[PDB]
Amino acid sequence: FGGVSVITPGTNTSNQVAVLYQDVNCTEVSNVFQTRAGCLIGAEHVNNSYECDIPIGAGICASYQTSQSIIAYTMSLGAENSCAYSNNSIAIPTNFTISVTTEILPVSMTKTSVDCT
Amino acid sequence: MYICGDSTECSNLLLQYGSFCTQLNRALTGIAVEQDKNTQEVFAQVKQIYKTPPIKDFGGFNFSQILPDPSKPSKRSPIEDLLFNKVTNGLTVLPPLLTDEMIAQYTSALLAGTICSGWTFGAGPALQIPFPMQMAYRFNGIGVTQNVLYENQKLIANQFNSAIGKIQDSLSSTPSALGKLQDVVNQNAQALNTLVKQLSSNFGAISSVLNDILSRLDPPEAEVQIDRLITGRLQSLQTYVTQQLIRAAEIRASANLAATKMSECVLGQSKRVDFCGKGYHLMSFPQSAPHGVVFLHVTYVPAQEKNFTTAPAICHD
Amino acid sequence: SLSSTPSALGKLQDVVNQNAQALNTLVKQLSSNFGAISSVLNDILSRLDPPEAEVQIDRLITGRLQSLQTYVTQQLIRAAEIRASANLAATKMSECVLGQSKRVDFCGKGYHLMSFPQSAPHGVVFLHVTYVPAQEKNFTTAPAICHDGKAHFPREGVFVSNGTHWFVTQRNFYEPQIITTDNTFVSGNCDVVIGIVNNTVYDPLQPE
Ligand SMILES: *[C@@H]1O[C@H](CO)[C@@H](O)[C@H](O)[C@H]1NC(C)=O
Ligand SMILES: *[C@@H]1O[C@H](CO)[C@@H](O)[C@H](O)[C@H]1NC(C)=O
Ligand SMILES: *[C@@H]1O[C@H](CO)[C@@H](O)[C@H](O)[C@H]1NC(C)=O
Repeated sequence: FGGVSVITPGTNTSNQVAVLYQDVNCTEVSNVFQTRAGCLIGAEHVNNSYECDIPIGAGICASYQTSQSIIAYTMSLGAENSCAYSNNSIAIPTNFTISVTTEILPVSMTKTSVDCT
Repeated sequence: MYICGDSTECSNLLLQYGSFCTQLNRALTGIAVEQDKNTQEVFAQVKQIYKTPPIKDFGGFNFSQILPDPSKPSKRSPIEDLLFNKVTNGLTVLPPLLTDEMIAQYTSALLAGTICSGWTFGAGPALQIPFPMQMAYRFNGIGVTQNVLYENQKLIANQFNSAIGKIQDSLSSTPSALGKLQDVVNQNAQALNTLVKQLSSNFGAISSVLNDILSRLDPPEAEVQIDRLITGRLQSLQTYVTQQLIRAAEIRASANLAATKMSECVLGQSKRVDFCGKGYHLMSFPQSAPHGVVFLHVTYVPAQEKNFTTAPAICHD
Repeated sequence: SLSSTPSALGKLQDVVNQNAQALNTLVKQLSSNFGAISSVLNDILSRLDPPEAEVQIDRLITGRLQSLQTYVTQQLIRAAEIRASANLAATKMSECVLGQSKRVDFCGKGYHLMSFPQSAPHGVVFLHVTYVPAQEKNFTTAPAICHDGKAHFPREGVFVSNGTHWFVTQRNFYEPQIITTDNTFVSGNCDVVIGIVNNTVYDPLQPE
């Protein structure tokens, strides 16, 4: 009795969709991918990891990629970097920049009143 | 399905009520989304993954109990392994977006960055620094000179390694050490066991089983008994969702506090008293735990004192 | 960035949309029967004899009251969420607009310099100005320098080497200076510090 979810690139991108059966095995329900989050039909699974676009669950995300189709993948967590630990060397800035960022917070709710009668 | 499972007549009566099921489904969807936002905000604070260095002895400091153990199927630290081992109708449970392995990977990246870059990697590019010098800066941050750390470097490293071993023994020894997470799990388990148990009540109906009402009574009476069951189940779902919204708000507040502690103490040295452990804060290390985060707070605490006579100033010339 | 990316302001739009949906839902509930012969009170009163109408009206009363209590409860919870957000915004206003915060990532990524408030519909937007390192170089270092048998430590800085000479710099910006008795302090001998490097320390008084 699991739910059915529709995964779409969006109306203004493509009319192709993938359908996720949240807990139904693909044997009970052609680009049919069984995941820990359910049976995903219509997305093509690839080995390459990408930044998460449309989340599915359990580490699996989907996106619309190049001919064009919906691709299912295990999400990338971040860029790689070299820790480069050394016991005799330090990295020190030689130049700097000034960065300005934006933080947006709600402060108030629309004030309403409802007469019970 | 909860109110009118496998019953066309009940569903048809349920459609006479307003959009209660839509509101309940939206509330639960919103909660699930918030839970994934909470996980990302607490753990996905740094979008660059740092590798574990090839060694554990950084200036004499042994980090083998906090860094992932590559020899085990689960790429978890001994402490994370212990933390995971200690914590254990129309109802569907959705998986998290970030798996336990992904959370462990974020924790590992944070530990690698802290060990080789100190707080620098959390406020700009990562800049490599020798660990004893990172500690020297952390000691200066609490009003202690660099000579104290360097002259006592072996003593400090030994105290640190012993303290970590004590953490592993303390967590193993006390069943209640992780009580907060078990309490969250138990409260949600009770909420669902209660919600399921509500289906067995009559609520004044001729029978608690919808199929008995349908098979025993003609529609002119069956609709009345069904309406009684609909009222009982709908009230039970509204109560459940309301309690879930309140608990979700509590969890959100906890996640916000955890994210604040992560960014202020793991990615920096905090001067806020008792914000990150008792004593003068030196550094913190995150560890993943089921449905939560464990912070190891490393602090400087005075150990021995002597009484001296003092004066506000010296008079000379 | 704000002009070209409308999703940037999603946090405020969602609050507006959530309250709009709640009000529309509250209105929509008036069209439901809740088991009554009609959603309109006047149709029940005109179609049924008083004692029958009383039952149908009481059923509609129960349905509408349940819907109104549901609305109020979700408004109380959402209001609590807004209160928490407003308290965070006030904290940031007091600590970053009216001061220089030392809390990491409290007011922007990088080291905090300043912030500026801006008014927004049903909220506040903070522009956080931070100092961010842009370029870096790797230098050889040492915890202390050994000179005349004593150990020299920086007073406010780090000792660096450029491959042939030792200099002392500030920690957050490369600015090499000659290592002197004014830039460093002396504590202990050359035997205790691990990794001490032999180097000259300049005494400004010796030439004069
Ligand atoms: C530092 O970076 C800025 C970037 O705006 C650049 O204009 C400037 O020339 C750089 N200066 C040095 C000394 O690297
Ligand atoms: C670190 O400690 C563990 C035991 O806690 C030990 O097995 C390991 O050899 C130690 N490593 C170093 C480098 O001291
Ligand atoms: C280090 O700096 C000094 C002073 O500028 C200079 O004389 C020397 O050649 C430099 N050495 C290297 C290896 O760059």
